[PDB]
Amino acid sequence: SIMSYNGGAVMAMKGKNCVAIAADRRFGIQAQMVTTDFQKIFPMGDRLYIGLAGLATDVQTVAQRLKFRLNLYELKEGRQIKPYTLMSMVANLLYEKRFGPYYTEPVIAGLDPKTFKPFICSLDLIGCPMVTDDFVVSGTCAEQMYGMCESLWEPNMDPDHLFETISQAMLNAVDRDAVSGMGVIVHIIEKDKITTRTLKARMD
Amino acid sequence: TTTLAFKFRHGVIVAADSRATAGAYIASQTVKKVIEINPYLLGTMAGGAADCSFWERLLARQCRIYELRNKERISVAAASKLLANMVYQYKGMGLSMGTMICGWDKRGPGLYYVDSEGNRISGATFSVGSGSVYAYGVMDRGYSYDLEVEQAYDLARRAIYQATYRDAYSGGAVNLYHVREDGWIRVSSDNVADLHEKYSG
Amino acid sequence: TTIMAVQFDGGVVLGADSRTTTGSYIANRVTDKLTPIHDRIFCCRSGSAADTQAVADAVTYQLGFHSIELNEPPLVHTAASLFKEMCYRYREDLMAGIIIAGWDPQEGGQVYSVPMGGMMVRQSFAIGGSGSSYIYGYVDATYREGMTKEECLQFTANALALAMERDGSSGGVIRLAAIAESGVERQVLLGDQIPKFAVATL
Amino acid sequence: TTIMAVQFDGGVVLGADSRTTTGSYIANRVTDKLTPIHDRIFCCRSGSAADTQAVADAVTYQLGFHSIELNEPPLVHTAASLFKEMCYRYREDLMAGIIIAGWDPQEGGQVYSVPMGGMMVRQSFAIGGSGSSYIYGYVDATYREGMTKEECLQFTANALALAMERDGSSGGVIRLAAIAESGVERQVLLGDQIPKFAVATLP
Amino acid sequence: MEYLIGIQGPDYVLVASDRVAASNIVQMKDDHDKMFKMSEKILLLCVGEAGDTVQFAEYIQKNVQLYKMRNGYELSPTAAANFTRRNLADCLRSRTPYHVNLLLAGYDEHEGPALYYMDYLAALAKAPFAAHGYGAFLTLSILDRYYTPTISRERAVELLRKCLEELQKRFILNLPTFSVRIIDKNGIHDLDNISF
Amino acid sequence: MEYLIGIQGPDYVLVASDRVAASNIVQMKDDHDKMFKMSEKILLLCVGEAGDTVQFAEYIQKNVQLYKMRNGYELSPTAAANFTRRNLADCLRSRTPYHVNLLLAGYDEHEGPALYYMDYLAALAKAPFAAHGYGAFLTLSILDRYYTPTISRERAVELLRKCLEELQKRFILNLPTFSVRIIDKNGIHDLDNISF
Amino acid sequence: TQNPMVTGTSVLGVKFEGGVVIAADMLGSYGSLARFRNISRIMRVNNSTMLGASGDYADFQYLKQVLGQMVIDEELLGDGHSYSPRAIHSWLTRAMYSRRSKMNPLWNTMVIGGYADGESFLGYVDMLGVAYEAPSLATGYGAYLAQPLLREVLEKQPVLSQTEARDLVERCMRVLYYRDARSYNRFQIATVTEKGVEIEGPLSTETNWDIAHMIS
Amino acid sequence: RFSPYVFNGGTILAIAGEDFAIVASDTRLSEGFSIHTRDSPKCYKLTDKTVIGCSGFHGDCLTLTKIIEARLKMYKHSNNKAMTTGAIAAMLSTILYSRRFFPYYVYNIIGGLDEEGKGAVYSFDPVGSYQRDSFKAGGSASAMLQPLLDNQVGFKNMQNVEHVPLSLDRAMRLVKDVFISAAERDVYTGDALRICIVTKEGIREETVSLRKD
Amino acid sequence: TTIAGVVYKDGIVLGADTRATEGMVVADKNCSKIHFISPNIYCCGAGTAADTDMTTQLISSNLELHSLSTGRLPRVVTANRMLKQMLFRYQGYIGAALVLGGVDVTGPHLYSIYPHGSTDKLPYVTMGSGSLAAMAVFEDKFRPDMEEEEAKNLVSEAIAAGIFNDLGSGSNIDLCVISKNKLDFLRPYTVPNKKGTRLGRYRCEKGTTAVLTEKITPLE
Ligand SMILES: *[B]([O])([O])[C]([C][C]([C])[C])[N]C(=O)[C][N]C(=O)C1=[C]C(Cl)=[C][C]=C1Cl
Ligand SMILES: *[B]([O])([O])[C]([C][C]([C])[C])[N]C(=O)[C][N]C(=O)C1=[C]C(Cl)=[C][C]=C1Cl
Ligand SMILES: *[B]([O])([O])[C]([C][C]([C])[C])[N]C(=O)[C][N]C(=O)C1=[C]C(Cl)=[C][C]=C1Cl
Ligand SMILES: *[B]([O])([O])[C]([C][C]([C])[C])[N]C(=O)[C][N]C(=O)C1=[C]C(Cl)=[C][C]=C1Cl
Ligand SMILES: [Cl-]
Ligand SMILES: [Cl-]
Ligand SMILES: [Cl-]
Ligand SMILES: [Cl-]
Ligand SMILES: [Cl-]
Ligand SMILES: [Cl-]
Ligand SMILES: [Cl-]
Ligand SMILES: [Cl-]
Ligand SMILES: [Cl-]
Ligand SMILES: [Cl-]
Ligand SMILES: [Cl-]
Ligand SMILES: [Cl-]
Ligand SMILES: [Cl-]
Ligand SMILES: [Cl-]
Ligand SMILES: [Cl-]
Ligand SMILES: [Cl-]
Ligand SMILES: [K+]
Ligand SMILES: [K+]
Ligand SMILES: [K+]
Ligand SMILES: [Mg+2]
Ligand SMILES: [Mg+2]
Ligand SMILES: [Mg+2]
Ligand SMILES: [Mg+2]
Ligand SMILES: [Mg+2]
Ligand SMILES: [Mg+2]
Ligand SMILES: [Mg+2]
Repeated sequence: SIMSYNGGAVMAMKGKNCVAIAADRRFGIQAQMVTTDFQKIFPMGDRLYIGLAGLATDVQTVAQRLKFRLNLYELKEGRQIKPYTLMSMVANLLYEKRFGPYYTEPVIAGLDPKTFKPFICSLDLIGCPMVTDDFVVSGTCAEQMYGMCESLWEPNMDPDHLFETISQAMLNAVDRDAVSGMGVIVHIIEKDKITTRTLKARMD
Repeated sequence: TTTLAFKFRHGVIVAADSRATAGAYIASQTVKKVIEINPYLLGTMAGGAADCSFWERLLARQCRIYELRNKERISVAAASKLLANMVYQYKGMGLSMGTMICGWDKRGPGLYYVDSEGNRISGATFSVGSGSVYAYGVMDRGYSYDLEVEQAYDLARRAIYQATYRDAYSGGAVNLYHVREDGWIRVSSDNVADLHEKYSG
Repeated sequence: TTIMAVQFDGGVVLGADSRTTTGSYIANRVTDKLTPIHDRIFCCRSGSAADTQAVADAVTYQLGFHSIELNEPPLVHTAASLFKEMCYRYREDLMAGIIIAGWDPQEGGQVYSVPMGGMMVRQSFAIGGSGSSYIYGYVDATYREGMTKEECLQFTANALALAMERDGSSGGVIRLAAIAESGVERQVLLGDQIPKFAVATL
Repeated sequence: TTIMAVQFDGGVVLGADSRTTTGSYIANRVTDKLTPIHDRIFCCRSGSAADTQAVADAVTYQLGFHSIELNEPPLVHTAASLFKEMCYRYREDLMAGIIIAGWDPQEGGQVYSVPMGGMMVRQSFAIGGSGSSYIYGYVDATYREGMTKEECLQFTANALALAMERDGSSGGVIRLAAIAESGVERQVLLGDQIPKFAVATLP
Repeated sequence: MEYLIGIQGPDYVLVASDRVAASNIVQMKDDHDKMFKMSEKILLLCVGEAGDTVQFAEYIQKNVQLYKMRNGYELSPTAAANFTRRNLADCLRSRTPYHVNLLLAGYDEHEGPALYYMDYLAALAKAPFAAHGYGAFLTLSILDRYYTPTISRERAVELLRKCLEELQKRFILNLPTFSVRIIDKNGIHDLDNISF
Repeated sequence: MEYLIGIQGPDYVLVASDRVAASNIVQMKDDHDKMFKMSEKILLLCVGEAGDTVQFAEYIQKNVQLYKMRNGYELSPTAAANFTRRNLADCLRSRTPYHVNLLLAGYDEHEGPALYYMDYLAALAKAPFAAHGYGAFLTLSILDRYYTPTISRERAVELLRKCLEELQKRFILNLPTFSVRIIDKNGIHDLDNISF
Repeated sequence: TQNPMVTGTSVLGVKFEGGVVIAADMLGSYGSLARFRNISRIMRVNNSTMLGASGDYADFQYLKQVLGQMVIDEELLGDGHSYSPRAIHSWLTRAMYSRRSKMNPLWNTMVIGGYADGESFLGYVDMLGVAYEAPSLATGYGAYLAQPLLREVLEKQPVLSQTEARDLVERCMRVLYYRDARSYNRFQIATVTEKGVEIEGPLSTETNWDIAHMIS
Repeated sequence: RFSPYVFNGGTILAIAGEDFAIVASDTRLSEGFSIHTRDSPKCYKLTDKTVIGCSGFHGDCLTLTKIIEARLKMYKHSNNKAMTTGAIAAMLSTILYSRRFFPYYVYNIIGGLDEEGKGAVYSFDPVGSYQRDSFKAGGSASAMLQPLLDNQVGFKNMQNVEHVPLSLDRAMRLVKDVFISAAERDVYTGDALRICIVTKEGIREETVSLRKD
Repeated sequence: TTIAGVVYKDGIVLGADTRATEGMVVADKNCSKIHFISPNIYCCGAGTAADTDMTTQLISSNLELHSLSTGRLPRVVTANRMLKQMLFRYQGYIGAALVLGGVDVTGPHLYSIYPHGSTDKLPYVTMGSGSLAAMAVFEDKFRPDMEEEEAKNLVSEAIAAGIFNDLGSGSNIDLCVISKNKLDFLRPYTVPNKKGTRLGRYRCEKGTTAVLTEKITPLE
């Protein structure tokens, strides 16, 4: 499978007035770990991040080309992009390649730049958007992630509880997946700050 | 999987990881990949889990029958050859097994690599499994026939550990054994997460 | 599918079954496979539903424009030639077995077959689709030169009924149309109105 | 090939075309596809020439021996069952579409189909072979309960003539046989004797 | 089959590459150089399919040199690595993909030393050390075992030598000689070949 | 991948084989022996598919030894080569073919030295010199160039050394050491390994 | 069988208070050709058990032969034990699995209906030896078209009378005739109760074609 | 190309306690995009002390469980005692390996009491590799269940948490929760959850409703 | 997916389930499958999700351009032609299977539209992997000229039949009712399925997760 060549996992999760996004840190090629600090989550705004799992080369290309579009959008418009509008921008970018797609399935997490309402979504590799009110997951251990998220997530969690839940969902999910892990990074997004943590994690 | 074994002045060190996988799904972190054939003989497992466990258990049965019939411990050579001859018949049928047979007999410390392709070879050191290439690098840079016992334990432990780090299909714990003239002993079982804390560039 | 058309003196009769299938699922049990191309020119469609609808729409367009430019009713032979041109040109991308039938003031009632591959031949009567296999013998034995309109309607309904009984891909209702100078008359045979032949019990 | 058989009160009528093909070469234009299996039991053969000849010979042998042992004429149903047993057992290695028809004193005139795969079913009339596709409609519209022998002969000849006109794999002469308590009557329709229907030329 | 290795210390990057050009069962050249000088402080090391490797490496080289001529200063290692990446990725789904695996080594006046790894799919990763080829399978664990971020240049040449000795011992291919170069604040230096 | 070579002089046969056992990209043993003693004056050198090579060589060896025990004298080299051939040929269209390539070297009291070549198809040819393996491609012309039928044993060891040096220079695989033995009227003698 | 030849389509089954009813059309199809229009695809096995079969009709005939001979053999003993519907279902399960495991299946999917000791039995067996019991069953296109209707009725009312089960089967047979290109509007209904096994037919469903005039 | 296999779905779980074992399964039996029946559990009682869960191809589930049943009676007849949990597991390994070249398409988990009365779980691959576990999920939703069990029963990836023994009442809660979560996301897992609790008093059964879509 | 539509006395009722799957895993529990075309025309989508989304959005947009220009409410025939000619052009590679329903100047019209570009105009239609279950309900119970509430009952029963008998379908039933006088977009119409409630609690307190590194970045 093309999507398991590099392995990898991302997830996002919604709390009261806050969102969280997390990713493993492995860059590998089939069985071989090549590096353990590979970036998969990218800032698209002060309170808006995109996480990409899939083929590492397309993770990078889609992040970059998205950034190109977004920068042009922001310069032209008065303003910071809305979360929902970023989703659409990304949907359009992916579907342009409907017949030879990028092999990446992004998640977006953010707060509205004016209202600060929480937003999360994911898209498939051809740009079908899915907005949810709880969590989204993408990568080679999607099933593991679904199991953790379905069991742990609760409505209206504060930043501290959201952090614990996303962390435990990620760590335990990736620990059942041979080609994800080597570290987990987590960003909590609040009105007034971003908190970025790497977790203590298995390195096998 | 990563397994290794080496002969040295004080016997044979045998070490393995403990991960099993079904595709990229981790099915277990607690597999015992060192089989106790008798108190003087160990076998290691890499490849197909069912194939290794079945055929090494069958080797154990046969070594025991041998001992009852002949009134003496089977040699390392003979045990390895019994396994080789059993699997030879199945070549081409998709058995997947790479084993080290490790003991101490009247020729002293003994070590043979045996696999489902039909190889059977004696040697000083071997590593087998998807992580073997990583283990070979560390093992080879540290190996000597005149290693002290504790230096030898350190080498085996570290080599497997490094393999777990690079190889997606190796992990869990390092299980280490020492074949001495009066029998093998189980030396240690160390979780790779605890070894990471400790090590060591 | 089973499709059929028959010439009589002053016009034509067309018929079709009404079954659309994907695999052995019936996606439409009352399909209208007889499609008007101009006031007195129809096509009967068999093969691919998508291909035949697209081709019929395109020919309706071409023929309508041609007819306005000439300021006269189109020839049935012209409608057939337009079908043929498109079905021959794109024979490698289309699965379409067509019968074109109608009336015009120059040549009267006419029936043309455009089978798969895109050849075109005028016939006294034509049959097509998967079910037509089962009625070659029937129509070869029953056809008579000089049938009336009403006899052509009966002949067509009987033939289609026999085909529908045997072909898994044909069934439903029988749709008939008669075309003549005075216009087009359409009808449906359903249920008990479909001609019936006993299954042969010992 | 087109083969056919029809029950009437007191017997059966069987018919076949006479064409054997390899590819589109006619290797025999006057093949006899109606083969006697016992005194009053025939089979009509379609599919593989080699397979059907081998199977017919084997059944003839089995039925002949059975009949001597019982010291009685065989049942038509028994001949059919023997064909079925062999065509079912060896269905993966045979290409044989058979009609068994005949007369016996117990059940009279009978027609059995043993199509490819080796099922067996009794029928009022049966048709088989590649050409049979083209006459389903014809026979469904024309069959009448209670036909006489002579009507069954006419019905059979007409059906086969229609099939032979349309099917590339059927042609030649029509071979007919009538079987009844009084015996077997065989005949050939050839040339102008084959029922004729005009090709429908334009008015 | 081709071997590349890079080791990045606090103020230098050390690189090496085998010197074999092979074909079928023969070594056809034993002094082959797999390194391309892009700028005063940048080496591209390139392996992979015949024809694609030189054509790709030289295109990048000429375009890096062009940037210097147009602008009067050089691309940084990072900018050169990203330029290399964009070209490789942009060709991946084209009519002319390049089947090449690369290391890019460089020294920047302000960022210090850098080592970048790229595969043919054009995934780019910065790394403190890295290697390409089948030989990487036997040497990366030696690098994990002994590398430290403050490794001195004399010890990096020793560590390199341990890797190359491991290929002699354990690898099935005859790779008897290697090109060695270091990049630092004063540019690119040729070291002696390591031979067996 | 495995190299065998044989050189027959007036009253001896000299043979050599590589000492590598390889698997995938790694040499797993560097002192492997590809020679089997069949009798006091016969060596069988066997390469090919794993499992088949040892099973086949040892079956032959045991049967040759059995002939000696049953009969009180040994099979001649020729007779052993033909026995070997019958077995291989008889298995060729069976359920259990053996994918092996072989040299058989021997000294007979009455016929003198003999070298036989056999491939996996079981074609058997006597030859004054021969070789197997990819390495044969690079060495057979060296033997054609310099062999004579009266070559002395000292010169045959030198010629052997030229062949093995050519493998070091030109062959893509790492074959650094070779077993060398000579057979004459006094039996089988181990010479020093030729190593690099 | 590697390649089925003449085949039958869906078989339906539903349990009712005091019995079980199964239904199957009387068609043997040869590809798309409706070839044999008057064949029974239902068998009376013994007094308590009946069987319906989809798939290759020659394979069904062979099973009929084998199973019919087994009941005769058992009746010869006259010892007070008879194969229950459950036992027949078990035997069938084994026979199909065994044939599957020789890579030479009997190409059928079957519905076994019975009544024994005051309990209704309904069981399914396929060509791979997949078997189970349920209050209603439908093979082939029946699984998609009939079974949703059967289960929806059975949820509102798990216990059906005989005449309710029978009306429900007729409705399903109608839908099958509308939507399955291999069906035929000539079928049998077989019922098993305390009194034994009855097979009725040939039956037909009324049909409505009003939608032909609503091309809407 | 007749295929002798089909996937019929099913999720199995077992948990070893200090003096109990749980074996649980959903009751849905599927094929393609269809449901065969909503009432087909995947657990089978072997002895008073041992239950086996089996999912995968149902044709093989049925055959294998019948073979196991016959072999238990054979063992009892020749050895004059019931097979232990451990002996059942070792036997099953060999039965699975007998088909190494045409495998039973079955995932097996054995739950029972060992010879000291302690909970025992054995988990298998289709060709007979096995080992003893503290807990294990198998089948269609195994990848959804296992991580949660790792975390909550194994206490993995948690700091500053007391590693208490697993009570029956907490294990039950876990079991119900993980299945309810699997039924959300695995299309094959649904209808009902069947739980067997093995203790020294015998085997008792609970059933809980799950989503039907 | 199970999508369906019915023509009733005074309009159209469209229906759909809300499950989307990726493999045999539920990806969305509450997917919206009934798409806006114009104020008087809606379109249910089954098949590849990105393709149903993009195709209906494009046609809705081109139809908005059409109506802005004509000053008139669009016709259902128009949406049908546009969708079919596009899907034909793409030869079946746009995996959109659609149920298109609306009410225009000529009254109510309902079409099913297939990926290769064929369409059928019918008084009741169904699409998706649950389409046979939903069709069986329609064949069994549809009547011409149903009243509004009867037609809503029938479409929800048909969607429910897909939800419960098809593994590709699930979660909620959405309806859309379209008449000359009214548009009722009923999302959800019914919630026949629900997650069970959680028996244990896994509320992991602060410090449970060990942390290697932290960076706070304050914002405005
Ligand atoms: B190791 O070689 O990576 C390991 C050694 C064995 C002894 C555990 N091998 C595996 O993990 C290979 N996997 C399996 O054999 C296997 C197969 C299947 Cl079908 C299901 C589960 C497992 Cl674990
Ligand atoms: B008839 O040739 O059997 C019939 C005639 C058409 C013109 C109505 N053909 C079919 O039913 C062939 N079916 C399809 O083209 C089809 C229909 C549907 Cl609903 C979806 C896919 C396909 Cl490929
Ligand atoms: B008929 O089915 O078209 C006819 C009936 C047989 C029984 C006479 N069959 C054929 O003609 C089929 N042809 C052959 O089997 C054949 C004939 C010859 Cl001469 C050579 C090879 C073959 Cl395969
Ligand atoms: B239904 O047709 O089964 C449904 C309709 C859509 C509109 C929700 N289709 C699916 O659920 C099929 N899945 C997807 O299109 C899909 C594909 C991919 Cl590659 C990734 C995500 C999704 Cl959500
Ligand atoms: Cl772009
Ligand atoms: Cl362990
Ligand atoms: Cl022994
Ligand atoms: Cl050896
Ligand atoms: Cl060490
Ligand atoms: Cl149409
Ligand atoms: Cl045609
Ligand atoms: Cl046609
Ligand atoms: Cl129909
Ligand atoms: Cl002829
Ligand atoms: Cl005879
Ligand atoms: Cl036939
Ligand atoms: Cl036939
Ligand atoms: Cl019939
Ligand atoms: Cl019966
Ligand atoms: Cl239209
Ligand atoms: K029909
Ligand atoms: K002919
Ligand atoms: K579910
Ligand atoms: Mg992991
Ligand atoms: Mg690892
Ligand atoms: Mg044959
Ligand atoms: Mg190229
Ligand atoms: Mg072999
Ligand atoms: Mg559902
Ligand atoms: Mg097309």
